[PDB]
Order: sequence, then structure tokens, then C-alpha cells
Amino acid sequence: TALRELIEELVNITQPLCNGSMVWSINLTAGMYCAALESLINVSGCSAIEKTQRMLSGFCPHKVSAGQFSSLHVRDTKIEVAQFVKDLLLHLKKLFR
Amino acid sequence: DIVMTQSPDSLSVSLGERATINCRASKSVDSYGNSFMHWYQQKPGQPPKLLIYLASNLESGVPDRFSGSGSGTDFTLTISSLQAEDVAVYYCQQNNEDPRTFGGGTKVEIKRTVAAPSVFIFPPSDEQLKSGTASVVCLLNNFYPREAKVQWKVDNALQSGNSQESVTEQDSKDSTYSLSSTLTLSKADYEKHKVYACEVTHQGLSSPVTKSFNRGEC
Amino acid sequence: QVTLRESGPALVKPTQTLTLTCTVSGFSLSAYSVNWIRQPPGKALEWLAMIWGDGKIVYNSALKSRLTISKDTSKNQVVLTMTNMDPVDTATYYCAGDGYYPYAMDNWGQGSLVTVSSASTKGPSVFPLAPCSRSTSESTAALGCLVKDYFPEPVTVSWNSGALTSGVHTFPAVLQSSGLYSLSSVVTVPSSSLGTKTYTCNVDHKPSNTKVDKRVESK
Repeated sequence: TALRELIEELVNITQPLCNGSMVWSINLTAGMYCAALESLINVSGCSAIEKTQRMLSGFCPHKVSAGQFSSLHVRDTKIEVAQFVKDLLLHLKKLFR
Repeated sequence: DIVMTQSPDSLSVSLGERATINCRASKSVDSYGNSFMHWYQQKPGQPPKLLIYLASNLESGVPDRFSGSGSGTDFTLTISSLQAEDVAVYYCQQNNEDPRTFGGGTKVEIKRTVAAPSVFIFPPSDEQLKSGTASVVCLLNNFYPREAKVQWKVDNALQSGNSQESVTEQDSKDSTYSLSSTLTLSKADYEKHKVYACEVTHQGLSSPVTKSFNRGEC
Repeated sequence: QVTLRESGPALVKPTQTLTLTCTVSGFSLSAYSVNWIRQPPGKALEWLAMIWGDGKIVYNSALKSRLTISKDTSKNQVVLTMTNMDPVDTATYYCAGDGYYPYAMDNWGQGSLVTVSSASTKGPSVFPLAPCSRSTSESTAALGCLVKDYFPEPVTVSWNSGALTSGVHTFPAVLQSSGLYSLSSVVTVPSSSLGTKTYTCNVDHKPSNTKVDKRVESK
């Protein structure tokens, strides 16, 4: 349901994305919807990712603020939002199976 | 098109007392279990300032006496102990669905002890008189409550239709109001009379206060 | 250190087009969303339009046919145009930037007051407000400036070039039956300072480019 919709949205948006805006690479493990949400929350002025952020906020209802981290521990590799969505898309389709 | 409706339109609360404001949306402002509604504070002559986002999150730097609550259609903004500096108009706003919309606002005022006005009268300046007009100004300073009556008298004749009043918003420090009343006459009417008086009636005054001057100095 | 600053005409003729410019500094418009909001004097905020950093444009529904928002990333400005201006459109127009997700409007400009009228700009005459006399027993004294017969709003009034703010009351302007505004600004000071400390009101009427400094004293 919401998980298919989240995958649908990520494919829907990868058909550039947040041009000039880099996000942190996410360690995709134990239902890390919070880690994905923490990585994207630092993107400013991008209408294209709003739905994904709201959808992710549905799965992770905890307080998540821009700049402040709790879920994220692996802060080293910085990527394009397109690359991040493609990395999130690989993990999300693995959980769906 | 989400319509935001606030209640009450205005409210008056004592210093250090709890203040509560309500907001109602025409459609749900919820998406995936989160409320896309925000609260703003607007002080007189300034732009709005964000206080609360996502219905209950405090904006960084905002005092902790402010809080927000609610879901779907009904929301609340609460000030735990109203401060003199909290006088303002508060607005709710949604971004769940385009277009973004604001509520109509709620004015918050402080209820304080009665304070009589200090009254001053100012004659027209010689420079203004040269141009053919005379403005006579009466100032009622730092009073509470806002209600006050100013009666202009020229040689004891009660004036009407020739004065205009303007009032400040409640002071952010002492919670009082100030008011000016301007009596405007042509230079010809001004020079035909002697005594210019402003009589003030207020809850803080047990008897009306008159400030006056005589044209051509007295 | 993000700042927003609106610029545009103080006065637009009825039926003519209003063009407002919002200059953004400290954030690239390629990743910063800018909103336009207006506020008629004494009335509610009304959201008008927005342009996201990535280009998405949204308009108020009732005013949609009259509004055009656009941007130029080079000059870092967002432009709003509103056609067929009416006296009911007289308001302070604000531009405001979105914060991060959930995208509330966390950064506002000071706002630009736009008046829609066929009347001409007229600079004020500034007169002193000084009592005819004071009582030998009064602790507090009042002084002021009467800023008369100007158009359109606003006028700015400061005291002692902004150094004096305590006890200053600048009243809301009143529209006279002539169609011109009048405003009074007063200050109350302890009586022990007169003749010693100077009190000067600094009046600025940006629409007519009128700037006056007047030292106020009793005759």
C-alpha cells in the first residue's frame, strides 16, 4: 500500500532532480525510513521531493529537524538526490520482496 | 481551496495567565499522519514571524511558553503565561494543499490595572499659521483601558466634525494605549477665538481633565 | 544569513500593472522558494503566489488570472506582476522564503506598501508640537512633530536619528477629507532635560523623496 506508493513516487520522480543540492549517503538496514528522512530534510527549495518527504514522515513520525541528527551515523559520502533516490529505490524494492 | 477560520477574533488575558487561540480548516490539513499547518505572530508594524510548524513544533529561538496542538481540521496555539511583549495578531496557515491559505487572525491583548492618561495640549505652530491652517493637538498618554473621550471646546463652544483621533496599539512593555486628537481650523476661525481646551474623560479619572491655552499665549 | 527585500512603486494608478521585486541574498534561488503575501491596512494576511527553487509556480485561486510570478537566478530576484490594480488592492506586499521541510514561511521581508490611487504624490509639511507652557511641578514633558498633508503612505519618523526610542509614540496616520494623510509623533521625556538635551524628529517620506530633520522646542 503506502510502501508501493512510496516506490511509485520515487520512480515517478526519476523519469535533473534538486539541481545543485547534495545529500548524505544512507546506510540502508533496519527499516531506516528515519535515515532516509534525515538525509532529505537538508534539501531546500525542491518541490519534486516534498511528497517523498511527507511519505517518509508517514513511516517515521518522530521529530526530525534540518541540521540535527539522531538516526544518521554514516556521514561521509555526499551524492545527487537522483543517485540517493536510486539507492533508496534498490533497498525499498528488496524489502517489498 | 482550504479555508482557515480562527476563533475568537480577539482575546484579553492578565499578565502571567494562560492564553488559548483556535483554528479550524475547511478540509483536512493532514497528509500521512502529520498536520501541515503553521502558526505566526505579527506585532504592530512588523512582518509576521513563524512560531510553530507542523502544528506542534517550536521554531528555533521562540520562547517555550508557546505550544501548538491539534489534528486534521481543529488546531490550537497556547501561551502558558502571557507576557506584555506577546501582544500581537496570531495567524494560522496551511500548506497541505495548494494554494497556501492563512486564517483571519486573532488579536491578543493584556488585561491590566486601570491607568489614567497624562494629557498635553499643543497649540498650532507659527510656521503652520503662515500657511492658512491651525492644527491643535491633544495627547492622552499611557492609559488603560483603551476607551476614552476627548471633547474640544473653543471659548466654551463644544466642537464637532472638525477633529480626528488616532490610537496606538497596546505598548509591549507597560500594556497601555496613547491617543492623539487633532482639532483643525482655518487660520480665520483660529484667530477669531481665544480659549482652546481639550477635556478628557476616562475610567482612571474620577473627574474630567481639561488642558487649555489662550491664543497669543496665556 | 538569508535576507529578503521588496522593491516597487509606492503608488500605482487604478487599472495599471503593479511590478514588485524581491531581492534575495545569502541563498541561491536555484534552491530557495519565495512567496508573496499581502496585507490590506488593518486586515488579514492573504497568500498570493510562490515559486519553488526548482521552478514550480502556485497562485492564489481568486487572483490567478491577474498574477504572474517569475525569477532571474542571475540577479537573485523574484518578480510579481499584478494587472488591473484597484483601490481594494492597496496593501503591504511581503515576500517570504520557505524554510526546510515541512516548508513553513520562516523568513520575511519588511514589506512594501503599495497604494492604488489616481492622486499625485505630495511631500509633507512638518510642524513642531511644543506646549504653550508647562507647570513648574510637572515631572514629564511632551514634545512632538505633526507630519501633515502627504500622499501616499508611508512616512517614517524617528527621534535623534534612532537613538531615542523609549517613550516615543508615532500614531497611525489619519486620512483627511482633503485626501491627504496626517500623522503625529510624540515623545515624553523627564522635564530636567529641556534646553540641555536636543530632541529632533527625523521624517522620511520615501514616495516624494522628502527628508526633514526638525529640532523641537517650546517658543
